[PDB]
Amino acid sequence: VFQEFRQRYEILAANAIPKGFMDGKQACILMIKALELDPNLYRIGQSK
Amino acid sequence: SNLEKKQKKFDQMLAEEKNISSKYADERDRAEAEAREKETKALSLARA
Amino acid sequence: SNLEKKQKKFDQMLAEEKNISSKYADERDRAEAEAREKETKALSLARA
Amino acid sequence: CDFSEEQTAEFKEAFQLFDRTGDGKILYSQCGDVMRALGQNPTNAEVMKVLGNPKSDEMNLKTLNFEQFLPMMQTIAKNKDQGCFEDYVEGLRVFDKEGNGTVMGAEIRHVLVTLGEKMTEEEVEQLVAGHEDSNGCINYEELVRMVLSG
Amino acid sequence: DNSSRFGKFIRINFDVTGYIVGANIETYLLEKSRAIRQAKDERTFHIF
Repeated sequence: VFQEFRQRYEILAANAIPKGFMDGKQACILMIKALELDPNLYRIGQSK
Repeated sequence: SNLEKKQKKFDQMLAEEKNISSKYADERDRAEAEAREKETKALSLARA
Repeated sequence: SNLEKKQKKFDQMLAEEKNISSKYADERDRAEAEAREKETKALSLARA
Repeated sequence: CDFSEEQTAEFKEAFQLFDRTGDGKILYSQCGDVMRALGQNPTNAEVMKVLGNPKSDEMNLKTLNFEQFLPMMQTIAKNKDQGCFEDYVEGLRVFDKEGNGTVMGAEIRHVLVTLGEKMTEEEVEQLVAGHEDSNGCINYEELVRMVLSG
Repeated sequence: DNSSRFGKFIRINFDVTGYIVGANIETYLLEKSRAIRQAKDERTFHIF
């Protein structure tokens, strides 16, 4: 789940992820982009 | 993708490793100077 | 294949920089050990 | 020497108090335990600078007198400073999955055993006072605030 | 030669700390008929 993904790995993108409250999937997308993952290796749902 | 990320990382890491190497060289020379100072102190104590 | 052949050079350069860094670390620790030995000597002389 | 006469006397008292096997000289491994009892937190690498016995040293043949002990205590004391509780609890805020300022006891006790240097459950369990009762989520503030008194 | 005549399910129960605190052994209907109507070179229950 997106909140769990962020809370577990945020250290890797803490400078990129904004402090203000929002949909955690945006923060997850920012982190996944910072890691530069190939879009075939993952899929983003509404919760999972 | 992994190889590209690594290529970027190696470039950064080599430059930082040069900085670390330089820091160790400085600390080496500081420890050598300390050794000389305490050697002088030991000789003074022996003479005393 | 091209990326691997390229990364062999970076790996080699980083490995040699690590060798130099390690040599400085060894000399640093040698000088530090010398400092401890002569400090012990100075303390013995002071007690005497 | 940066230590006072009173500190040197206290160290000499400690040196001969934390004894003995039989001889009045302290053992090579046990020396580290004396330094730790004197409230210092150096890594075993600090001892490895002297490198008494490169192999497994059950025998502890590299015994120390006070004149050999005191320089090691000094290089330990001058090694490094130590960070505030915020530097500790940031690690816990990263390890946590609840996002509430506490952490699951069963998970954290395992993590603190596996990561870095190894410790026994006997060692680790004694560090916690807010034990894992009906509530699994231990407040790690109590742990850090207690141990930092040492 | 060691063929089970019965189906079984074991379970072990844990506390909040993650240690064992109890257990249960469920066992289902067994091939009881064979025990007195033995086919060639087949055996009854080992206990006999």
